[PDB]
Amino acid sequence: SGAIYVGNYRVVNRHLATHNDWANLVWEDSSRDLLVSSTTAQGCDTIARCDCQTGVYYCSSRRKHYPVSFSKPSLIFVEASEYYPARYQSHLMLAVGHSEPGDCGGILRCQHGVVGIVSTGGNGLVGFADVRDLLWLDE
Ligand SMILES: COc1cccc(Cl)c1CC(=O)N1C[C@H](C(N)=O)C[C@H](C(=O)NC2CC2)C1
Ligand SMILES: [Zn+2]
Repeated sequence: SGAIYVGNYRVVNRHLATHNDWANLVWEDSSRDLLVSSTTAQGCDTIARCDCQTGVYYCSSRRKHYPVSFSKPSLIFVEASEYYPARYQSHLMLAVGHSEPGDCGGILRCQHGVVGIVSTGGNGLVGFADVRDLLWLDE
């Protein structure tokens, strides 16, 4: 679990969105595993606007942050799950690192701010849903 709080927006994994997130829906994209809902309180985070390929992510299954090298946002085949059929997930960045299903929502950050959130993983891999292209989050 985990979310990004920027301005009056809350960004979460679409598969983990609550009834309240859907009741206050701003935007969602099943192909990216992202959902954005509106909030009444001002958010704590800054979004990176960069092309960094190194950063640090929080891994809740180890209670630790790990430094990673990650690929550029791209279309990656993701296996079938309880929430989605076998499909290509877009704007996904892969890295070598530990992750478990419950790590989804852990934030990936670089020196410029929030890059994305954990969305996929397996066998010593971790995938992050990019948010740097969502310029409207800053206004
Ligand atoms: C960090 O995730 C993992 C890490 C290690 C191994 C594995 Cl199988 C995962 C899990 C993974 O890849 N998905 C990705 C998927 C998607 N974004 O399309 C959403 C999936 C889902 O339905 N989760 C709910 C709790 C059961 C979980
Ligand atoms: Zn950066």
